[PDB]
Amino acid sequence: KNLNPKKFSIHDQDHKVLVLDSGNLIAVPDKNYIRPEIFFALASSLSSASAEKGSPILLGVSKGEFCLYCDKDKGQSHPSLQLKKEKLMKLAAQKESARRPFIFYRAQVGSWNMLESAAHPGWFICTSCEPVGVTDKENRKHIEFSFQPV
Amino acid sequence: KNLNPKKFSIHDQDHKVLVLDSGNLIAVPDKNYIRPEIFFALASSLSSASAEKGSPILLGVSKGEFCLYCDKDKGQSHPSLQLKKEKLMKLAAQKESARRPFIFYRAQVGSWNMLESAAHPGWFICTSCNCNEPVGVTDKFENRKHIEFSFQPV
Repeated sequence: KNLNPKKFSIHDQDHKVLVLDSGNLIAVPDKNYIRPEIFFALASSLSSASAEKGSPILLGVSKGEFCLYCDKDKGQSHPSLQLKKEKLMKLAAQKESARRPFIFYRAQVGSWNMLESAAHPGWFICTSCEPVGVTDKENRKHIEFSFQPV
Repeated sequence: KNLNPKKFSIHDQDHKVLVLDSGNLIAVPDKNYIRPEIFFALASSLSSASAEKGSPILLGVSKGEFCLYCDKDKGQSHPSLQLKKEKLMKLAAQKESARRPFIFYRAQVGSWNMLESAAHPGWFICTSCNCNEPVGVTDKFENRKHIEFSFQPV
């Protein structure tokens, strides 16, 4: 659980870039005139954790004024992906119940990365062909992300 | 042409910004993550200049190399502006006949700026109405905010 965030930008393997567009996280092509959204990742272990998957981290956009979670409301049959007006430096200091929907699992592979949820396992982060959502598989490059540093 | 050029971004008065996409200059909505293409203005001169037409200026895109200019290539319908792989410091000295297509007439209007070509005066540089088009040149318009441009320096 690092006190210092590891800032970076997120790309995918269909040549796109993740930016925050009016409070909504979408993926657009990787043109030069795009200022990628800089995310603030940082480790955060889970007590009753799980194997087979990678390292648990938190996620936050725009320095840290908004964070990622995945809860499944009433609702939309599947889980979803929304933002939260909650500072990131306040998150890792909470317990285990409030940290769970915001915890993701970065499974390292090659130059690629992929974020599996924690509250709803088997549900990853994906792009489409247009906002960013979650998936329970059905493609490949829409899950393998390349993290280029700031 | 004073010492050193001027740097700014071409925001048209329809809330779109000027950026360079795949070697072509387009106009996208000025969004909170769009990196506006920084232009380089060196005020040029034309001994056979036209009255009322503003100060002659040649323009460069993305760190000097690549200047814009109006011409009439093979046998098309109308003139059009393009981009030539040439350094801005190098172009400003070549012959008046060589600089002529690259010179543009900048006539300020308050916080705004007109931009008429020197190779083909009467044709003003312009943007489109739908917000995701390449910036071109026109001689008859249908809105003011597409030739009237803001030059916000950063």
